[PDB]
Amino acid sequence: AMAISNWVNVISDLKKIEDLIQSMHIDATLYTESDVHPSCKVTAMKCFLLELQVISLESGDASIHDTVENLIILANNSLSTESGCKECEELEEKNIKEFLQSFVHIVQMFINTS
Amino acid sequence: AISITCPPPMSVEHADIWVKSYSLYSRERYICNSGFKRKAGTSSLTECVLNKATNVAHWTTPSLKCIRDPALVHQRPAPPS
Repeated sequence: AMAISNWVNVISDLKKIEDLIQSMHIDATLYTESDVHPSCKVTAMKCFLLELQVISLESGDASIHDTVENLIILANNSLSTESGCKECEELEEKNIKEFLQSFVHIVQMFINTS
Repeated sequence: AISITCPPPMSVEHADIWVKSYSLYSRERYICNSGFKRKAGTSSLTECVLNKATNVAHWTTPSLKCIRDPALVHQRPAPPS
């Protein structure tokens, strides 16, 4: 075993969730920060994690839920601050494609390992 | 095994809903009222489902909480009550 940021495994779960939702018809719009400021990346990560739970609840699918659960545990293992940041509900609502693309963008900021 | 349909949805505080279909398995969505926003992490989806013991159907209770728009909590300050 060698040491690799947990966030690498988060991207692998996002890829998996994206693949799994492709069959289904999940049509929630979700709060999306597509341009995270480094000074607010914890606040932004927290929003992504919250909204990810909506994808799971609305899917009603065991595998999506397991994969969301695995992601959130990894991410919380990687967290635990910041000021002047937007609340989640101030963010644009975007479709699931755009949401997940932006999720990948920010997970990538945290591999640095920022 | 009849033409099972759901009754009107229950009210959600600070939300309204316009049902396109009352048929079994129909998926509908509450929408937060003007100046309110879906709380992050909560879902506005409600589904018509079957009490498969009694053959009546009901709308699932959404996890939706509509909260005051943070844009306005900050930029349009106001009393409570």
